[PDB]
Amino acid sequence: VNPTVFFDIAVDGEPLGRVSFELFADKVPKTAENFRALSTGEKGFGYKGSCFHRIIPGFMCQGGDFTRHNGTGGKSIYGEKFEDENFILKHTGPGILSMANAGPNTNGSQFFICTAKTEWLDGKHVVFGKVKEGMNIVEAMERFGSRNGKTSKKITIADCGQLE
Amino acid sequence: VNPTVFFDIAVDGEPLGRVSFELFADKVPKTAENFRALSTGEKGFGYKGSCFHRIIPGFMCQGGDFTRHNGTGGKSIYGEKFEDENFILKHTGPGILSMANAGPNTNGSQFFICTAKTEWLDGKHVVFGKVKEGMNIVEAMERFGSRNGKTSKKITIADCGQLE
Amino acid sequence: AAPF
Amino acid sequence: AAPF
Repeated sequence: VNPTVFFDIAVDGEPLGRVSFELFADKVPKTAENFRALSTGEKGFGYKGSCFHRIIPGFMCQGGDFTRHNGTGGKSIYGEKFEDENFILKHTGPGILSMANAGPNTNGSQFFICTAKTEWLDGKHVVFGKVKEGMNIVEAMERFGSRNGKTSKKITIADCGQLE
Repeated sequence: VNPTVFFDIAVDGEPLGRVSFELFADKVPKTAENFRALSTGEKGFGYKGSCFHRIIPGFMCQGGDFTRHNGTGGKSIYGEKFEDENFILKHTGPGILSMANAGPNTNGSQFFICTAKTEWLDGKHVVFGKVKEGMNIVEAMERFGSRNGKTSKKITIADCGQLE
Repeated sequence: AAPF
Repeated sequence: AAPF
């Protein structure tokens, strides 16, 4: 019933590990379909070969800008941006997958994986999934980031797709 | 030349200790004066008897609402709320005394003291001072806050004034 | 309200 | 840009 997608992560081309995500399509369906479809690449464009452009140790890893590769772009499968579906789920801990945005109703394709409890984000970013397998791969990724987000090595989504 | 003001802190009436601040009047003269004037009580209203209402350990201690005491009040010495003077100074570390607000140019009386380096706030809050002595008191205060900021005990500015 |  |  709820889709599961994976990401095979790479640090400058060396394979690092697989993170897999359960998308809560039963509560945030339109948000979950957009991450699912961008992971499969079935609509022609997507995450494969994009990188995490902003990694802040102890906060979150952000990625998903496949058009401009630096947080200023990305687009959804419904157009460039769409509404905040709802705020049922909250940022309760590491592994929560939440939507990045540029204020309300500006969701595109950028997402962030929390590596800590970030309750201040509640009510401001739609949560739509959580890490299933691979959280120590997300944790190891932190080491390649910095206080301001700049990463030291290129961290890419080498491959991604749907598992179930 | 740069004013030095102080706060004697008390946890539910039990005196903890004194913190003293250097206010960078040479770079932010209008913001520094607001805080000095409110520390002495010379205009008839100010900080003595007010509390720190939001303490988030490893982030900051926030206080200065002496009208509504919950974080929805405060008033400056110029008539409720003034403009962001400038952003010369950055939130470089523990110790930074900075201005809380509700967006640009809403400075009243609420301030926060950083217990961490909070570079994400630069350009959004005016920095105007630093703990000159008593930084371990500011750390001891963190013991009574939470992830969301609620304190467990009543933390008050028992007395305040100007030293130099 | 801020800092966030 | 967000989360902040």
